This record gives sequence, structure tokens and C-alpha cells, in this order.
Amino acid sequence: ADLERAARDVLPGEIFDFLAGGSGTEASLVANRTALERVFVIPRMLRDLTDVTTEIDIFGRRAALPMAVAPVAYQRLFHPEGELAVARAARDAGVPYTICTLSSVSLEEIAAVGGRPWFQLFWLRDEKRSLDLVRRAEDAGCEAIVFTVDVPWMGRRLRDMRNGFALPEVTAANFDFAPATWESVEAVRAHTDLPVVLKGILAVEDARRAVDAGAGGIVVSNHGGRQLDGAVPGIEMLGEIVAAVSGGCEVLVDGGIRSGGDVLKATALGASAVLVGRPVMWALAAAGQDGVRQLLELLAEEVRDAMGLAGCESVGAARRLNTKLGV
Amino acid sequence: ADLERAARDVLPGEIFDFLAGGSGTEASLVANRTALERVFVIPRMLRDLTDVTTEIDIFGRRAALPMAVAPVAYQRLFHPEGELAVARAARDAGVPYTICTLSSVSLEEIAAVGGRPWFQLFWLRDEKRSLDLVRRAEDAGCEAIVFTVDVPWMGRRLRDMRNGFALPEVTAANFDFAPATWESVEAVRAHTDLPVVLKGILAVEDARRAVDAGAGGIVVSNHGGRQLDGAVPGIEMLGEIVAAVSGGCEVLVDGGIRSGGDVLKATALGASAVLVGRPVMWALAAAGQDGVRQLLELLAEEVRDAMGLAGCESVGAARRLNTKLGV
Amino acid sequence: ADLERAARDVLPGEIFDFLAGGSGTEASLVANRTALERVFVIPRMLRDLTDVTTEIDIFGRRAALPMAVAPVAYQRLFHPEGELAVARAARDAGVPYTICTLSSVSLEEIAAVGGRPWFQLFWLRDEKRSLDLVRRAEDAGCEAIVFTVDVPWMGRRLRDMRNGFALPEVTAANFDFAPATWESVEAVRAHTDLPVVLKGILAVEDARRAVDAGAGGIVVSNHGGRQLDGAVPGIEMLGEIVAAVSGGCEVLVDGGIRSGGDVLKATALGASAVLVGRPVMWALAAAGQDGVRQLLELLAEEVRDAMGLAGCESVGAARRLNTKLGV
Amino acid sequence: ADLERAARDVLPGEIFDFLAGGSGTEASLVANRTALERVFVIPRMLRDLTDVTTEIDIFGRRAALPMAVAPVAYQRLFHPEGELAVARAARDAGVPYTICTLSSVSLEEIAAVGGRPWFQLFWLRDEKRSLDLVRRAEDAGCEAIVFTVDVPWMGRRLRDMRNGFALPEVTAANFDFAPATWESVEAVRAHTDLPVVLKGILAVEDARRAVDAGAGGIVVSNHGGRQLDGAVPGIEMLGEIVAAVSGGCEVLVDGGIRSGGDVLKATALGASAVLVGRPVMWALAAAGQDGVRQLLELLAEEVRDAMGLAGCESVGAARRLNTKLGV
Ligand SMILES: COC(=O)OO[C@@]12Nc3cc(C)c(C)cc3N(C[C@H](O)[C@H](O)[C@H](O)COP(=O)(O)O)C1=NC(=O)NC2=O
Ligand SMILES: COC(=O)OO[C@@]12Nc3cc(C)c(C)cc3N(C[C@H](O)[C@H](O)[C@H](O)COP(=O)(O)O)C1=NC(=O)NC2=O
Ligand SMILES: COC(=O)OO[C@@]12Nc3cc(C)c(C)cc3N(C[C@H](O)[C@H](O)[C@H](O)COP(=O)(O)O)C1=NC(=O)NC2=O
Ligand SMILES: COC(=O)OO[C@@]12Nc3cc(C)c(C)cc3N(C[C@H](O)[C@H](O)[C@H](O)COP(=O)(O)O)C1=NC(=O)NC2=O
Repeated sequence: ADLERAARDVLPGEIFDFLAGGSGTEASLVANRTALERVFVIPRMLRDLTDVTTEIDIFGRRAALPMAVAPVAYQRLFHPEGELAVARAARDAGVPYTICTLSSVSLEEIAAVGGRPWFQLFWLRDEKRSLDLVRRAEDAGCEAIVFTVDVPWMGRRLRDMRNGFALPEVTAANFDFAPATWESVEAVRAHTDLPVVLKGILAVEDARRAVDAGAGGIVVSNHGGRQLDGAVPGIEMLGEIVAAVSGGCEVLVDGGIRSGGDVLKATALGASAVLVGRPVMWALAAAGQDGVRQLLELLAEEVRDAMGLAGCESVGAARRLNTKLGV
Repeated sequence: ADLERAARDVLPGEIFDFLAGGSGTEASLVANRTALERVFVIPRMLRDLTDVTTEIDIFGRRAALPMAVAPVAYQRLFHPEGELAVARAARDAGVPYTICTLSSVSLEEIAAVGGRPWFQLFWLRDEKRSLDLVRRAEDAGCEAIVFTVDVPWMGRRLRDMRNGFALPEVTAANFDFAPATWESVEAVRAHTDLPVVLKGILAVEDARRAVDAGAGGIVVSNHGGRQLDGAVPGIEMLGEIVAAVSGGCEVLVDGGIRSGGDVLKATALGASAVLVGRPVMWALAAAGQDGVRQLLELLAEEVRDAMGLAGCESVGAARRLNTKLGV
Repeated sequence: ADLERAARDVLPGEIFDFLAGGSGTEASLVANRTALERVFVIPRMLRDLTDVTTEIDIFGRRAALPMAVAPVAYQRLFHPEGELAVARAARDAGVPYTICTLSSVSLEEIAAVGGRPWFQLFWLRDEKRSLDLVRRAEDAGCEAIVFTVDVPWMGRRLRDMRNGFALPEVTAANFDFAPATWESVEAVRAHTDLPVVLKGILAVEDARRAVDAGAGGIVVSNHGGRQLDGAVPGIEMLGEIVAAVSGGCEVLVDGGIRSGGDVLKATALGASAVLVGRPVMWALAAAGQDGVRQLLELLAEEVRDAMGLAGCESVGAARRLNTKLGV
Repeated sequence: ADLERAARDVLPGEIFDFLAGGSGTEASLVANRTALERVFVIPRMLRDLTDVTTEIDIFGRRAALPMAVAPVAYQRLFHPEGELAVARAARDAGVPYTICTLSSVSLEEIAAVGGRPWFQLFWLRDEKRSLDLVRRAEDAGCEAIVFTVDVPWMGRRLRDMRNGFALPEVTAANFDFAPATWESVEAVRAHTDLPVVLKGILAVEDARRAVDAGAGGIVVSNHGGRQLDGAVPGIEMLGEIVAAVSGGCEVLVDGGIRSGGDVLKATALGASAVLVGRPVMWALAAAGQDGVRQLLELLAEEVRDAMGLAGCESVGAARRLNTKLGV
């Protein structure tokens, strides 16, 4: 929330634009926020709140909040401790942390921090390097493979093109790409016992097919407005997708979650959990690990506050809330 | 209307922000106004207006307007005569005045002013102190218990947190809290012969349950945008709630009523009456009792004008008006 | 269109505000324009336009345009020739001119100009003075009684109250008021052979009743936003009212007509004709009779242009156009 | 996109306004853009993209993109090489180029450039000169007659009227007009073996009739907001028209296409192809033939990018995408 100011001041111009930007005219980046702001929660009153809990069970493990840190590449771009600082704060907060394929610190090191790390996979031209990366994540103790499926190639980032931005010095520590298809998903699924989570699903029939394909979860997401410019916001497809999946997998959403109230809105629309991306990096650029820890602490307080004000003692009760679309 | 200027000039910055503010991003505070502005009345023409009357019967008593003063805590924050000045003006205007649990003058004193005072109850951790407070109100001649049900705890007021605002010197004159549940409502109901009015109802099924619970009224209200940020405006739920209650209790609404035309809109959507909060305090900060009296006089004129222009000789006719949603 | 600039420069501040203003917050004044701007016409192509005609038959007489000059009181406030200049220009343009009850020149004089004048009636406390005024209009050769039915009393004009505006010196030349009801309408109807036109109808059932009452026409109108603040715009009720009346009377609309395209939109929504008010007075304040004549000439050109671009050789074809609501 | 800056700087004021302007208040010019911005694409994931192709077959010929250059008159107003520079760049890009009746270079010369030129016909008062112009186009090797049907006469361009704009020196090189009707369309159809394409269709029943009339295509178009001011945008009618035509002719759309994402949106709504008008002239005014070539190259890249991000290996797959309307 606040922190974006501090992030801009301390970060170089091309780095902040890299983090904040979307593709094309940034129509989908802005729409993620406008879609959330149109959602109003209908709160329930007078229910027992003696033991409000924000915990959820997801992928076999208890999480402190219906929330995980979204995969964001090259976190040493924002702070010298990079991914290690975020993973430690996430571990301490009881929240899953998603290790990126393009992390600026190796996945084995991030995983050693503990917590329950997830691993985000970009498909490589080699089915063999891809499946080896999946094996590395699983050997390292990762709890889920978050297969990103909305990047056959990178969308056109006009901020980066204008800046002529390039990665200085930070490296892709996991390395000494190709478009993913449904065959690639089956290959991952056959190669791991970990739940496979498809990130970047927006069509109802792709959500149905993801369940048919054996996915343990999906992330309803337009990649923070960074891929197809003009792609519908995930929050706009979330309710339809939740109904179509009918409990067959976990349904996460991301894009523009900026408060505990937004988490409540996402769960009232039926999400299992949210991912949060840019705000975590603002906290990381502002004050390192302690900055992320404070963000997560504040988010946990706002989620708990919003849930109780809505009459929800549990996240499951929050998913049963009704909503109304407004202006 | 006008008066907000004068209130800001004469009040300290932290006091005005305390009065004007909402929770979080103030999404629900703003939505109360935007929702009302979208409502258009379809007026009726050529009806007898020989004896237009703005009076209503509510909770056994005649009121001059379909309107009461909303509970607003610590009114000595705005003027040295505090609650006593507002209660006198309300009495003289023929309008109910809602005494707050957190009044800066004792409820017995406010009630002595006369009129027909209502008493707003916040549940205390002791069922016994709560029911004693209800008994005090009833012994004092209060006509209704307005049980506030949307504050299990206070919402996060970011204006106050930024200001580091705190109550100076003004005190809670009724004292020498806990979340309310449906059991608390039953306890109040069993302990009083006065009508019990649940303030802060937004879900249709909570309105139905309130009637089943024996409530004599409800106030459809998001607490002026001060509790759940992102809670639907009451005006957006009013019509559905009125249909579901089917005359089983009085249905009041508050939030953003700023004119006689707004009162007409609320009654055309089916409200029995409105509450008005911040405008009454603007009048109180601007010119004390005489300022409130002028506000109520002007409001009575605007309500009467709006009703006649819409072809309504009575508030009941105003409730039968149709509306259209616009931009 | 343009002319409003010239009108403001030459007119006193309180006179321009008197002409431009609406009641209350001017919500309905602004909504008249926003409602029209949301309407999009679906044009037809490739039809014979060899003899495009903007003429209509209304109340037994041919008019050059589907348009009449709206009743606007005290036209000498805007130009020394006042109503006489407007009536002459309307006559020369082939357009009906509505003489006001509060005209600053007597109705017999305005009628002597020729053309086909209509007479707008405000009901007076005396049924006898009212019916005498109707007789004067009919003896004078007026073609229709435009009974204004949305002014039981004047709405609250906040511009005038702020200005402390008052009529200087201009007088009500017809004189040497009370609320109208359906009985008053019957009294007028029984007293005249002229068509009676009810101005200020917004509810579908008042339109039906107007036909049952023997009205020859209605004007769907919120009085240019000058009466009930928050009254629906006429253009928003026009289509429903046209369907309910099912050809039983002429249905005019006014409020915010500012171009030939707006006339086309009104006729595509089903109007028989429009009234135009403030623009005619801008032309009158800017350049007297010649200014009004130019306005009407330009309007006739824009109507003809818009009709041909939409594929309509006649106003009847324009009424059969479809529309789509937009943003 | 960018280029509009460069075009304004290098072009005279009255020439740029001539190119950019619309009729009346420019309501339909702006609505073309607002309508497109409201459309969101629902992308598909994980499909084979090994051979993404932006090619389409239209009017018997393969085109590199689902796109043609829109007819824009008097292109020497923007650059000394005028139409010849645009036609060469279109030929080199594999895109059809529409020769205007009012071209500032003769149609035989433009056609000699090669490519696959289309010819836009304005009906002349002589059926014989009109059909001779059609014969000239067909003898010259044009592939389609684009019969413009939404100009019985020119709409009222207020920018041009204010500027007192007139064609200097540039001439209508095809010459040494009348309103078109359905009889004129039949006359063209009987006189040519080329597909006849009706440009300027907005009503569903005119689209049906165009197919019944033997048209090979239609362009759903409000003429870039330059004809009827208040005409619905083509993009708003496109989906209904596509369903009504049920494959009976090609359905193109134009108006406000400003990116590859906009092309994707148009094809997802069912268009066969788009026309692009003003952007091509911005490129022509900025850098002549090389400027147009770069525009078309960039557009081809953006279309290909948008299609792959949406999971579409072919334009036919893009037409099967779903959309959602937003804010
Ligand atoms: C250059 O991007 C790239 O290489 O790939 O994208 C990721 N990196 C990445 C980098 C950056 C800087 C930002 C802002 C987002 C992403 N994201 C999107 C993120 O995961 C959320 O979907 C979104 O941020 C939530 O919205 P929010 O920020 O809270 O509003 C990535 N997602 C992947 O799956 N893999 C990645 O590497
Ligand atoms: C700090 O707040 C607090 O302690 O509890 O809230 C009350 N005090 C209170 C204090 C103040 C400063 C304001 C602005 C509102 C409330 N309100 C809400 C009010 O009753 C109307 O619902 C709303 O104001 C109508 O909207 P409007 O102003 O006309 O637009 C309260 N409601 C309760 O039930 N009890 C209270 O003590
Ligand atoms: C002070 O008003 C008053 O005394 O009564 O109102 C009238 N005088 C009158 C005066 C003035 C200054 C204006 C602006 C409107 C009216 N109007 C409304 C007008 O007839 C159109 O309905 C509206 O103007 C169309 O909208 P538009 O301007 O084109 O946007 C009147 N209507 C009556 O029936 N009788 C009147 O005397
Ligand atoms: C003065 O106009 C005139 O003489 O006739 O109009 C044309 N000339 C013409 C000239 C100019 C300057 C502009 C901007 C558009 C047109 N257009 C409209 C164009 O074909 C597209 O429909 C629209 O431009 C797409 O929208 P877009 O620009 O991409 O947003 C023409 N269409 C015809 O059929 N014949 C023409 O001669």
C-alpha cells in the first residue's frame, strides 16, 4: 500500500518500471484494479467470532493466510538479499513462497530457508531440462509445481522497450525456453507426485480441462497485466471458473490484491487463496526481510479484521459470502 | 449541505477527520453517495396535495419527518453543549434523537430533554452491564433500543491512525466491549418491552432473521463507510431487504443522506425513515442548538418540497413511487 | 450550441443563471444531457432520399420540423422584443411557438404575429380565471393548450436563492396560482375544443391516464431539471411511455435537445416532436429575431442532415429507427 | 500509435484536423475507441503455437494479415508520393490497399504498383459514369469493389467548417455525386464479376439484405465517426451482424483499430478482417513509404504476438475466442 513510494525513491527508474509495468497500453494492468474496486461484499452480522482464524489447508499443508507470495523473477534487482529475504519473511509469516525459475538465487538455497516453498516452472525447449528442474524442486522439498502456462513468450513491455532495460551484472542462478502445451502439463504430472498448479488460466474451459488434466490447482490470472494486453482480469473470471471446477481443484487468483479487504473480496468470489506480487517487492526494496515481514504482518491483520467485520470466523465462511457489483 | 465548510473551519483537523472519515480506502464511504446519485425518482403528477404531510408513525409514536438523528459518539467533540444541544433541536423539530452508548453526556440527562429519544447499545463483555444499560435507557423513557450489530470491533480508520487521534480531556459519561451475536439480541429482546432495532444489517437473510428474532426494526447501513471497507452501501440493499421483510419490521436506511431529495429516494426504495449522522454534527459544530434546529427546519422544507413535486401527499405514497437507476 | 457564449456575455449574471439553472444540486438538469449522450442511433443505408422531408402533422397542422419552441417565461428578460421576436422567427420557420402564461407580452399580441401558437397554462387558484385564460387563448387563435402539470409549486432554484434574484421593472402581461389535479385537466378539456397537452409527464401510468383523460398529447419532461431534483430525465422514460400510449396521443419530449442529431435520437425513441427551450433564448439574447431565425434555420439543416445520414426520408421513418445504449 | 505526434508536427493544422476529425460533436469518433477499450479477450492457454500464421483468404486471395488499408481520400495531402507510397508499402506487406474514388493519383497508376488493390466507389449522379469507374477498376486488375453506402452526402465536419478548409492546388485524379440505393448496388453487381463489398453497414437487417443483394462482403463501420454523429460504433454491432449473416459474406469492421490487440478483439467479435485508416496516414505523413512499411511491419508483429498470447495459431481460431465487456 504505502511502501510503493519508498520503493520508487530507492529503486532505479528502469527497475521500478520493470516491476510496475504491464504489456501494451497496460489495459489489463489497470483493469485488475478497476475490477476489484467494483466488487462489494455483503457482510453477515452477529455470528460467533470467538476464534476467528485466517488459516487454510492447501496442497496438504496449513497456511497462516489464504495467500502466497507470487513468483517474481530476479528479486536481487530489488534488494541485495533478493529471494532469500522474501522466503525467510514468508516462512516466518506461515505463508507459501513461490520460487521462480528465473530466481537470482538458486532454488535449492531458497528452499533451504524452510517454510513451504512452491516452485514456478517455465517450460524449456528441452522436455529433459524442464523435467530435471521439476526434479530439483521436488528433491529440494518444494510442495507444489506452479506451472506458468500464459507465457509461450514474453508479452511486449513498452516501458522496458522505451528504457532499453536489461539485466545488469543479477543472474538466473538456476542455470549453468519453449511454449508449454497440454502435453507438457501431462509430462510434468507424470514426473512428479507434487500437486501441479497451472498459473495463467482465464477461460472456463481451460479451468475444466486443467482439472481433467490432473492439476491440483489453478491460478486465475492475467499475469498482472504483463502478457496479453486486453486479457480479461482474473477476478472477472473467478466466479465462473469456481462454479465450473466444482471443487475439483484449488482455485487461486492474483492481480491487484492490495489489502486485506481485497483478499476478502477474492475469497467471497470463491478463491481458495490469492497470490500477491508487486507489493511484496515494494516491501523488499523498502526494508529487506523486515520490510516483507511487516507487510505480511499488516496483511494478516487486515485479513483478520475484514473477515470479522464480514461475520466470517473462517476462510470457508468467507467463501460463502455474497457480493454485489457496483460503480 | 453548506455547513460542512463552517464545520471544517471551526473544528480542529483531527476532529473533523474523525467525523468525516471512513475505514480503509473509504470505498464504502464514497459508495454511499455514488449509490444515491444513481437513483432517479419517477414522480407522479396531478394528485391532490391539499394536505401534504411528512409525518410517520414509528415505534408507536408520531414523528414530524421520516427521519431520526443517527447515533454519533462524543458530541462534545463538536460543541460544548454536545448531545444536549442536538437532543433539544431534535425534540423541537419532532424528530427522534438516538442517544449513544458513548455519549459525552449521560443518557438520563439527554433523555430528560424530552422528545422521544432512542438509545443505541454497544454490547459490553458483561451481559449484565449490557442489560443494565438497556434498563437505564428504558427507565429513562427511551422509546427504542437501537442495537448496533456491525461493530464486533472498530474498523480501521486510517485518518485517525495517521493523525494519532485520541479523545482529549470529553468522556464516556455513561460509565463509572464484546462482539454481539444473535444470542445477545435475544437477551436484549427478553429484557425489554421496547422495540429492538438492529443497526448495521446489509444481508437479506440477516434482515429476515432479524424479524424472526423479534426485532421491531432494522437499519440498513454500512455504518457510514466506517466499518468494513468494501461493504455494500445500505441503499443498494434496501429494496431487496424491504421485499424480504414484507412489512414484518420497520426498515430504516442511513449513509449519505444529504437532502430532502435523498430522503425521498430512500423512501421510494421502501425505507420507513432515514438516519442522518454527519450533517447534524456539521450544524452542531457550526452554530450549536440553533444550527441543528435550522438544519432540521431546512430538511423538513426540502422533504415536503420533494414529496409534493413527486405527487405524494404522504410518506406512504412516497414509498409507492418507482425509481430508475441511471448514471 | 455556440450561442451560449454570446448569451452569457451580453446577459446579466443573475439573468443567465435564471435561464441556465436547475433545482437543487441540478442532478436532473445534467442527467438530461447525459441520458441523450448515451443514446446511439442505428442508421439505415441505401434508401431513397430523393425527397427527404422534416415535416410532421401535429394537432391538425403541418409543422416544418418535429419541433416547437418550449414555453419559457418572461422573454423580455433576454431581449427587448422578448416573446414577439421569438414568435416571429418561429412563424417564419414553420415551427409552433408556445406562449407562456407568464409571458412578458400579452398572449393576444403574440398570437397576432400569426404562425400557429400554442398556449401554456399554469393553473390559478380560481378555476374561473384559469378557464378564462384558456378561452382567451382559444379566442386568440391558439392551436393547443399546453397544460403544465409538474408545477404544483416552483422547485427550489439554488442559483436564484444565492443571487437573491427578482424580476426587475418585465411584467406578467397576461394579468391585470394553485396545484393542478386530474379534475383541473377535465375542466380544461370540457371547456375547449383545442387539443390539451399535458407537459411534465414522467410516469408510464400518468401517460396512460392522460390518454384516458382525453389529452391530445403529452410532453415527457422533467421541466429542464427545474422542478424535482432527482426526477428521471424524460428521454429515459420516452420509449416506455410511447409503447404504453400505443398511438393514443402525441408524445413530445424535451430536456437537453441541443442539435439535429438529438432531435433524431428523440424521434428514434418514439417522440412525435421535441420542445427546445434554453437554446432559443440564447439565440434571442444574442441577436434578437434574426438570431432565433438563424438557430431554427441551422436546426432545420441539422435535422435534415441527420435524417438522411440515417436513411430516413420522413420523420415517420426516423421513429422506426433502432437505438443502442452506450457509454 | 506513436506516429500521430510526428504527423501533427509536420502537417498543417487544417490538414491534420481534416484527417483526425469527425462530424458534429465527434460523439461517434470517440465512441469507436471507447467501445474497443471496453472489450476484453478471454485467452486460451497451452495450445500448439508451432506455426502461428496471421494469414487469411479473402475474396479469393491470400492476405498476410486480417487487415486492409482503408480508403482515405486525397493522400497527397499528407505526403508528395501520396497513394503510390501507401500502395507500395501495402503490396510489400501482403495487405490489400483500397484505392479511393477521390484519390490524388489515378486508379490505374495505383493499381500498376501491383499487390491486390481494392477500389472504393462513390456513386455518381450518372449510373453510366459510376459503372464506367467500376469497369476501369476491374480492367486495372482491382480485386474488389468497396461500394461506400453511408455517404448519400458528406456529414457536417465542424473542424473543416471552422478552419474554412479547402483542397489546395491535390486533385481528384480519376476525373476529367448522388446517393446510392439498393438499385445502385444491383447495378454494380450486375456489371462486375468482382466481389462487391458494402462499406458503412450498421443495421443487422442491412447486413442481411446485403447478403441477399449478392454482396461478397460488408464493412461494419460508422465511417470513422465522420458521417452520422451519434451513429453506433461498428464494433458494437459487429457480433450481432456476424451472427445474422451466418457466413453468407465476409464481415469487416473498421473504426479506431490502433494496435494488434485491437485486431484480435475485432476478430474475436467475429470480423473477417479490419480496415485501418488514420494510422496509415500518420505513418505516410511521418516517413512516406518507409513509414507505412514500418507501421505494417509493427502491426504484423503485434497481431502475431496478440494471437499467440491468446492461444490462437490461426485467425480462424481467433474468431472462436470469447470476449467479456468491462469498464
Ligand atoms: C518478467 O515476468 C516474467 O519473466 O515472468 O513473470 C513472473 N515474474 C514477474 C516479474 C515481475 C516483475 C512481476 C511484476 C510479475 C511477474 N509475474 C507475475 C506474478 O506472478 C503475478 O501474476 C502478478 O504479479 C500478480 O499481480 P500483482 O503484482 O500482485 O498485482 C510472474 N509470474 C510468473 O508466473 N513468472 C514470473 O517470472
Ligand atoms: C466511532 O464510531 C463509533 O464509535 O461507532 O459509530 C457511531 N458513532 C459514529 C461516530 C461518527 C463520528 C460517525 C461519523 C458515525 C458514527 N456512527 C454511524 C452513524 O450512526 C450512521 O450510521 C452514519 O453516520 C450515517 O451516515 P451519514 O453520517 O449520515 O452519512 C455510529 N453508529 C453507531 O451505531 N454507533 C456509533 O457510535
Ligand atoms: C421559471 O420556470 C417557470 O416559471 O416555469 O417553467 C417554464 N418557464 C421556463 C423558464 C426558463 C427560464 C426555463 C429554462 C425553462 C422553463 N420551462 C421549461 C421549458 O418549457 C422546457 O421544459 C425546458 O426548458 C426544456 O429543456 P431545455 O431548456 O431545452 O434543455 C417552463 N416550462 C413551463 O411549462 N412553463 C414555464 O414557465
Ligand atoms: C472525407 O471523407 C470522404 O470524402 O469519404 O471518406 C473516406 N475518406 C476518408 C478520408 C479521411 C481523411 C478519413 C479519416 C476517413 C475517410 N474514410 C473512412 C475510412 O475509410 C474508414 O472508415 C475510417 O477512417 C476507419 O477508421 P479509422 O481512421 O481507422 O479510425 C473514407 N471512407 C470511404 O469509404 N471513402 C472515403 O473517401
